[PDB]
Amino acid sequence: KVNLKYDSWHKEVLSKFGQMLGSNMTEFHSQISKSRQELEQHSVDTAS
Amino acid sequence: MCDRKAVIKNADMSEEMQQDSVECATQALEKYNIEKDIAAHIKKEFDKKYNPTWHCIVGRNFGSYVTHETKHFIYFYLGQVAILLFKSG
Amino acid sequence: MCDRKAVIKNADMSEEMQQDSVECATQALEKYNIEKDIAAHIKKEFDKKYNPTWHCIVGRNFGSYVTHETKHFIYFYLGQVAILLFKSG
Repeated sequence: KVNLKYDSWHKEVLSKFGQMLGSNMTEFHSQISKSRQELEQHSVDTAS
Repeated sequence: MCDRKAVIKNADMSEEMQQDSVECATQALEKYNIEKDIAAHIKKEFDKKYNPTWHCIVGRNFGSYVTHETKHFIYFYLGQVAILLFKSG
Repeated sequence: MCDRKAVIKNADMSEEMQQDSVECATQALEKYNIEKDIAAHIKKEFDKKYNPTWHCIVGRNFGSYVTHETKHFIYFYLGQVAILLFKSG
C-alpha cells in the first residue's frame, strides 16, 4: 500500500513540472521569433 | 492503431505543423512499406499543404547537415524511423 | 588509396562536379569517421565552391525524393556509404 502511495506521490510530483517546462519553452519561442526580425532590421546605415 | 510515440530530435518550426508532420508521417508509414515512398508521400503532402518547396528523408542510420528556411525545419522519430523534412529552395 | 569507386545511381549534373564531389567527399570520409561530420564537410564545401544552398546526406539505406535545381543532383554509393547531395536554394 505505501509503495503504491510513494509511486502515486512521486508521479504527481513529476506532473507539476511540465508547466514551468512550457514556461521556458515559451521563452525559447519568444527569443527566437523576435530575434530573427531583430537580426534582420538593423544596418550600419539608416542614420536613425 | 500502433501508438508510435514521436520524439522530435531537432526543429525550427511551429508546434502545430510539427504535430502535422507527426500525423502525416504516421499515415504515410501506415500506408506504404517503401521508405522511398514514405518520403514521397510526406514531401508531396507538405508541398501541397504549406506551399513548396520541402525535402524529406526517412531512414534508420543517418546523419545530415542542412541549411533551411526559418520556422521550416523538422527532424523527428516514429517507431524506428528517423524522419527529416526541411524547406529550402 | 582504397579505390572506393564512385559507382553512380542517380545524377543530373556535370561529370566534373560528380567527380570533384568524389575526391573531396572521400577526403571527408578519410579523416573522419562520423556520417553527420562527413555531411558537414560535403555540404559546407559545396556551399563554398558550387555556392549555397547545397544539401548532403551520408548513410547506407534510405529513401529520399527531393527537389533539386537543374544539373544539381548526385546520388550514388561509395562502398556501402550511400552519398546523396543535391542543391536547393
